[PDB]
Amino acid sequence: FHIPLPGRQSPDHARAEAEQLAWPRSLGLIRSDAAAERHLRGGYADLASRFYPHATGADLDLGVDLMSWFFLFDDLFDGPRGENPEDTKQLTDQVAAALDGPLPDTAPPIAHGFADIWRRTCEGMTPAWCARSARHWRNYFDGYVDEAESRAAQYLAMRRHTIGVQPTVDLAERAGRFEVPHRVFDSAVMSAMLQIAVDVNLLLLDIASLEKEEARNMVMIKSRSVSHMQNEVRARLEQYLLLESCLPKVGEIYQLDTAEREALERYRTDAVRTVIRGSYDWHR
Repeated sequence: FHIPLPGRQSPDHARAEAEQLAWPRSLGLIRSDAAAERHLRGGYADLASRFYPHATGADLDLGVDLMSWFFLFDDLFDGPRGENPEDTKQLTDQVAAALDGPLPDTAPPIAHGFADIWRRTCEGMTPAWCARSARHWRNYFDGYVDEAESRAAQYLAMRRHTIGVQPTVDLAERAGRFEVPHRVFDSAVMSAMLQIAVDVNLLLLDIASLEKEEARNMVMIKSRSVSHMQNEVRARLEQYLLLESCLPKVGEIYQLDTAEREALERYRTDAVRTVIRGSYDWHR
């Protein structure tokens, strides 16, 4: 676990953590005190603040919500629904709809909640951005549907969408009220970096929830696996850095001006780094 990236936390996790229950209460994602507790025990506000150490107040609150939503939403597939691609999809589209236009009050609340997050997240960003981010969310959703075919390379290509790392990183951008020059986002390097960002969270998570999952995964596919599992992350991070260093050249290659280059650096540190690192701290 060589993550040469400094741990960070928004100096606002305070409030953020304390007021996290408000949003979900109103949107109706939490209908019971017991539920409230089960949520608080998740430490999602915490998480959000590790991913977005650079955001405070309102901004930070949105990240808390994304994190809260992520888990409330995931639970909806822990029963009979996560075994029927037709049933999950039925829900999937009711939420995904939000991306396109307004949702009928008839929509389930998990959908409404998402709608709210997506409104706030995308507003204030270049049109190109929302679209690109929506692109991601759809991929997120379809992932759950593919994932619903429960009824290495085999695994990653799929877990890479359900894992939800991208929508999270995108949020970093929104939360930090800035956008990486679009042309750089689609570079081979930035991609490989982002790919790594996913795999690592992907891998870590599968080692954290190993117990519960085998009690009913990446490790499976024992003492040997987890070993090189760690190795993999090590090498991945190693390369991540190797890549980071390439950024300057990249910035040249795409003729970035100052502002852009700045943006890039914020993306690098406040969006990518944090998503890889944040996961770790929290996971412990």
